[PDB]
Amino acid sequence: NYQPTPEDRFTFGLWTVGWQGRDPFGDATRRALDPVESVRRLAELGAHGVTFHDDDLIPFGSSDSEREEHVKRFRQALDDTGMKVPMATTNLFTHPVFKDGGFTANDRDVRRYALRKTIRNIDLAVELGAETYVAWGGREGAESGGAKDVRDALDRMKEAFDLLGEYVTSQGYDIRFAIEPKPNEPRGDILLPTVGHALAFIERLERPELYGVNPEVGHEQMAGLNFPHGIAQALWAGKLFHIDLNGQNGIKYDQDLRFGAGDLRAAFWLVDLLESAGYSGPRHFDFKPPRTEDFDGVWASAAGCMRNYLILKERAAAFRADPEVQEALRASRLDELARPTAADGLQALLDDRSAFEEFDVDAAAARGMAFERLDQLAMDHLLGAR
Amino acid sequence: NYQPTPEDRFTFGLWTVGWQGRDPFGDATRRALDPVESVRRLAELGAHGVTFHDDDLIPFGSSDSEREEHVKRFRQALDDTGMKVPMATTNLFTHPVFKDGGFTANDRDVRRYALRKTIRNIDLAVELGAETYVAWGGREGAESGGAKDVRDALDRMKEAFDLLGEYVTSQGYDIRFAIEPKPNEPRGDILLPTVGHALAFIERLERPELYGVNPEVGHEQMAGLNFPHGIAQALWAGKLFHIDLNGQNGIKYDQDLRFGAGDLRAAFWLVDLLESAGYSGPRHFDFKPPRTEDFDGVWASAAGCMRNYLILKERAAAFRADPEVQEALRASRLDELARPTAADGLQALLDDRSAFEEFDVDAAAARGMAFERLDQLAMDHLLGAR
Amino acid sequence: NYQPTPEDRFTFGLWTVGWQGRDPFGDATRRALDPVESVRRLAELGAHGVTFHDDDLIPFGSSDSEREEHVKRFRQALDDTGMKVPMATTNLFTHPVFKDGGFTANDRDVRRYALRKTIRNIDLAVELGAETYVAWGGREGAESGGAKDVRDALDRMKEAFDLLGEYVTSQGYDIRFAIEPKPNEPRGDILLPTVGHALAFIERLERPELYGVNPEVGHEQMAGLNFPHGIAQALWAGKLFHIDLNGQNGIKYDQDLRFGAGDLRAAFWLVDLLESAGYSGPRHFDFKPPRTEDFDGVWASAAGCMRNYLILKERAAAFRADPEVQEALRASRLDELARPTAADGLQALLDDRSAFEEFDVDAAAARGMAFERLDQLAMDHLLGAR
Amino acid sequence: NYQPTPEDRFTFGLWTVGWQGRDPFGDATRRALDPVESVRRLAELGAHGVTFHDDDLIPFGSSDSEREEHVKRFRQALDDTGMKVPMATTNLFTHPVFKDGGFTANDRDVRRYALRKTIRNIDLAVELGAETYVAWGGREGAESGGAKDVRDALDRMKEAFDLLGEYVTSQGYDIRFAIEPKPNEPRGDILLPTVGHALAFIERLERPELYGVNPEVGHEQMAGLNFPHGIAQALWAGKLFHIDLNGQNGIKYDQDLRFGAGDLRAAFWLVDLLESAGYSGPRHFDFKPPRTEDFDGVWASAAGCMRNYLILKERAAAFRADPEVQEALRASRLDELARPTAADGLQALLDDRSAFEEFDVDAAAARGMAFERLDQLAMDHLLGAR
Ligand SMILES: [Mg+2]
Ligand SMILES: [Mg+2]
Ligand SMILES: [Mg+2]
Ligand SMILES: [Mg+2]
Ligand SMILES: [Mg+2]
Ligand SMILES: [Mg+2]
Ligand SMILES: [Mg+2]
Ligand SMILES: [Mg+2]
Repeated sequence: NYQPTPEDRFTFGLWTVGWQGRDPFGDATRRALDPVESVRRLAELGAHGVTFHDDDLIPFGSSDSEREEHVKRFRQALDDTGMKVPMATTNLFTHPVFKDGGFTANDRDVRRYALRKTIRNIDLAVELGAETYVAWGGREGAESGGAKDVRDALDRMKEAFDLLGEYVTSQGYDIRFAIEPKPNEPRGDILLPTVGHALAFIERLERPELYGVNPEVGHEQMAGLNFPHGIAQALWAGKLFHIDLNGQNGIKYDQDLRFGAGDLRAAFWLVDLLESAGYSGPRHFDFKPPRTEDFDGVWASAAGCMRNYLILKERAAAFRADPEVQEALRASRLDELARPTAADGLQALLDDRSAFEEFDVDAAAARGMAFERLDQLAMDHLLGAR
Repeated sequence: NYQPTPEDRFTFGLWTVGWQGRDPFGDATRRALDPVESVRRLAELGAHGVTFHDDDLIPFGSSDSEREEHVKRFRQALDDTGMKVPMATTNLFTHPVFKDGGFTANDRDVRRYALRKTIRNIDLAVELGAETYVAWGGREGAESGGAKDVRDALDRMKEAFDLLGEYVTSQGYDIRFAIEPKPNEPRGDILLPTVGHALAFIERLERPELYGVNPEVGHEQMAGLNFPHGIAQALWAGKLFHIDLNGQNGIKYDQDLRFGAGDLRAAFWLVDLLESAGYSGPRHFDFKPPRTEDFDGVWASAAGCMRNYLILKERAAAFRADPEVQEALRASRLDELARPTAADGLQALLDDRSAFEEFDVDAAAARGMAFERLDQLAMDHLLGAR
Repeated sequence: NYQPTPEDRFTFGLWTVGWQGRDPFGDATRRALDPVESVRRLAELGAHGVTFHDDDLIPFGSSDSEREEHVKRFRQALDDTGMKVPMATTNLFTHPVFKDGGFTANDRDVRRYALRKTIRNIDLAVELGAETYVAWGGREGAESGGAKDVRDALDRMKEAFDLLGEYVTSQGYDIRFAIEPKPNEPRGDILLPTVGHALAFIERLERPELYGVNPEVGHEQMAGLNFPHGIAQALWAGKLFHIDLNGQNGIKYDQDLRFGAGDLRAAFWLVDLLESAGYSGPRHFDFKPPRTEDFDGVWASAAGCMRNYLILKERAAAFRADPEVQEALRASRLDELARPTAADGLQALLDDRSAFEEFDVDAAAARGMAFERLDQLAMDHLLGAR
Repeated sequence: NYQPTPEDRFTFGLWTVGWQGRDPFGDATRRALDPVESVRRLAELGAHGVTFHDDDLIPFGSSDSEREEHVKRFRQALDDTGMKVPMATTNLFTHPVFKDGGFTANDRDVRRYALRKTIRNIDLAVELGAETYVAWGGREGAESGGAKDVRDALDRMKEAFDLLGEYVTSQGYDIRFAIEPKPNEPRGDILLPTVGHALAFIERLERPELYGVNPEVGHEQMAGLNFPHGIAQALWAGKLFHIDLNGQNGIKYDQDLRFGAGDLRAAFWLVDLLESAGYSGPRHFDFKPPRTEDFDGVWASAAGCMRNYLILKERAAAFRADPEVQEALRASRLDELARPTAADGLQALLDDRSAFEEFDVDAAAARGMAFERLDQLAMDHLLGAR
């Protein structure tokens, strides 16, 4: 009954179910989880794999001998369970040294340290089989206007990503990069604040084919943007390498609710789009079980992420298969939207008197779009009323 | 006393001072202005020029003989005053035929009509000397998820802009295009909702060098974004072709307040950036005198736009010239941000033990950034307390 | 099949289905509806009744003879259909004379005119059988700080409502007033911007028992507030006299989508609360069929409002009746929330060593709240997955 | 030069300058401050006094002997410096036991513990001379709809505040309560989310004269509301007992910037209102020096709070004293707003044919309000351009 299997490609960060509940105003409400026990419990729930920051897996400051022991234990749990590691990332935000950023810190020696910390984890990610390496520049930004010259900061950001691309190509690694945007928090404003800004920045890198985006549901909604629309533009550009699924109730702090919570209808249209477009990457959940919960509530919340995806997948598929919906899509001229405006070319358009001189503007204006009937059919399908 | 001259390149849309005050809940409070009298009054205030939609200058449905008479009267007022016309645009949003968009309307015949209406005004813009042609896709979007397949819509949007680029290059016109983003209103969500989304889309056009952005202060702030940061990314990409200046109080309907109203400190950092970066284009005001005002209040509001720019220009210049500010910029390491992270290259970085193995992470973390002293110096300069 | 009947008490404003589609950027897309034909069509759909502004029913400036004819035609349509008129209101926002407000306009003669226009429609409302008279102060507010002394404005607002209460009590009318809050639009900020501000203001009126609130879904969500929470506080205070149902996608212009659109889960919790608390007033829809629609889409949208309420009513009732949900409510201690904290009194609490000196704070902190399992049960019920 | 003195009544929470910089994504960047050294440094800066949570001053779990020692050291620093303690409050949010709230936790034993923890600190506050006791219900709320029955929660909230009022009156204490609203964070939605909701709730308490509000600049702006307008309604109701001053850049996480940062023009209108209305309470700063700063930046940020208040005070006073501004206020009819609408009474209004039958609605509509000239005079004064 809406039961996930590893074939559904559901993945979770170690930092999600492992979040101890420490927020800006309160201490942790849960003990720390051993990464090995997280891998085991997620495998029992039907997950496909896990993801990690370097500092989730190897405590900061560990010696190279303790580091090998932490990786050894982790790799044994992966072999014991069949879990994969499709993505990894770097923590360039927790340690106080990163208080003004990593790649765009004003201090040059911090920027060089940030790059070396990243490169070391790229080696580990490749060793564990990760295909995508995510960068979330959570500290790249400012609280005040004079603290950061943004043109210089973008130069430094481009320099850092170009160097990472030079590193992976010189090593022969088969891994790609995905930039994860966020508009604000913990900085007052964060550089590359939306999917669009990240897509535009990638086109100025030396090797743009190596970079895509890792959009997160809640982050685009923190700017009041339509997340399915932003995902469509990422897919249109061929840049949706990875995705972070969760829930968010509007414009406020980053809630990281379980997927399906927050904006339910946006979750429906998101799943409809991902499945229609044939997205084949991981369905990754970047969420936080609320700090009200004990460990039983943690695993219930994680199970809820996958359950809600599978319910929405079923409802979206029934919606698209419904002959009455297919009729309504034609009534609203979705078929005409897919046809070229002027495949006959510019000169034919200019000579076409039916396109302007003899166009009946009042008759075209009187045509209703029938969008409300279509949207109520979508509502009926979502609610199981049809 | 903070008096503008045409050398300041202040420009106004005919639709700004000519706004009659009709909002979603109320009738017009002011009579219509003759475009000729708007040109005269703006010239008296010290403006450099005006901009127009086709339908601002030539009433919709006019015959080709009435059309020549409207252009004739307008051109005579420009000659009488010395006013320029640096930018023009198309109205693809007022007439009911555009209720589902122009370039991305679901109906193909509307899309072809939208292109023909645009091409006709491009010819007129070139005749009047405009160097930039703006596109604001105010109706390109949706209120519901199934009404618009966004990948198909982006195909149609790219097709339309590619055809416009083919037209201007085949005619030999010396004009460039600027896309004006807006996140919402009048559609529930608008395609290309921010500067970033517009910049990313331009890189997929056939002739990207012909297209840039026309960002508007209030529109990026309707998504809660930092407008100076977005302008910096546009300048970094070489794409700031034009700009719309106004004011907005946060995330709500598009207010189009006079420039300097709304977020005053963002206006200060904006002017600082435009002047430091040597932006040489028009300082265009897309604002609406509130409908509480009579015609005396209209011209007072327009004068206020230019006055506030010139006051902020003076304060920003004093800020940057202050030796104590220059000292504080070095104390916050703005100078180090401008220097390459690794001009020595990747291999040198990997072999540099001071960048990781021997990096003193606690000593670097203890360095304060001194951002608050710098920001209070900026506040003191803005308020004239220094 | 989810078919409304007049017993469901669904009502619609004449201005809702009659909205012609004129928005800040576009002309009307639909012809005007005769109020008589709106009454007939809504009755066919299963509505209980209609509501009106004075100017919806009697065009502004009508003579007293044309006024009687408009009322006569309307009353005949009500008799022909069985439709009721449970609520009426005044248009104090469309005419330019109200550009700075009605009750709080700076000009005293406008304030007196606003009161006389209101009193005249109260007489008509009582004649048609209305039990609630709504006030939406859409023009009471400001775009700038010095334009309105808010303490003086609140004095004038209290003066106006006190005079209306003196009028209805001296006439012996059995009608009550409901204030409808909105945070902004069309003014930059509107006085009494939320349910809370309106509730607080009512307690300073001379006869507070005559006044309550008419909250609107989308308006509280324009401030990012939780609409079900605000309704609960209104019910707690005994002040929910009326309600406006619609949909809104977050913090932006007032969309007035059909009910069920926008925040679907908030609509579910709203219906759960209204039905559990025994709200017996009208279920009024203040919505706008999008201007993309023709008249067939108008009535489809109106039918969708009622359909979605009835589906959500069914899902909320199944949720509350589910024994497993009742078990989960006890697991989350909703039962303990309903019990007094200290029915034993202050002195008993102070002497109770188990409340502080001997309270085991670590054992209580370790109790999980089980909120996520409860919320997934609510999701399963909403989606019909259970 | 804009130098504060204790006569300016500037106060700071111990938790403000003492914030160690630990945010949801990062560790502390500053060592803990001894409360004694904070008192000394603030006195040197010109502060009037300090405020505290119980747990700021006495570490949680301290024995009654360590508790007396912490109070002794604190009282000696107050005597050494002349600093006052005008306000105190309870920490009912940091410890995990409060994860579902204090006064409205679902668990009854937690609610009783929360009351006992509060009462103990009220005794201490009275001993230190505090006149106001603040309650910020940061954990009172929910992330999901079924977790909290809000009517039951408001019953529990009223019960708790009624018991506190019974306690202070039975002890003969001369102290009043102030509720501090916040719309969200750390809970998904917080009960009593705005000034208005708090004002309305106070009117249902048994002894309403004992309770007022402690509004915070940034918190009302997290709902996109106009903070000066909300303060005016609090003053109108006679309920502004205390105020929290800081800065916030729009709708996002609670930034707690130094006062004057964020919305500068709202800070100007706030100071204008507080000084015009004769607010005599403490000017309290609830702010966080950004975690980018070292201890030198902490004290620079604190000094900036007071400096910006004094600059804005000077500019607001010059604005109101300017004869040209006084002329413009009369031109905009601010004088008429202060005069009663109908001091002649209801019957005189009904018989006044100039108020309706013979009112010239077109002549009144044509009057411009002259708000834009007034607002540019306010801008000129704020910027020192006049
Ligand atoms: Mg997030
Ligand atoms: Mg993420
Ligand atoms: Mg605008
Ligand atoms: Mg514009
Ligand atoms: Mg509305
Ligand atoms: Mg309404
Ligand atoms: Mg705060
Ligand atoms: Mg506070």
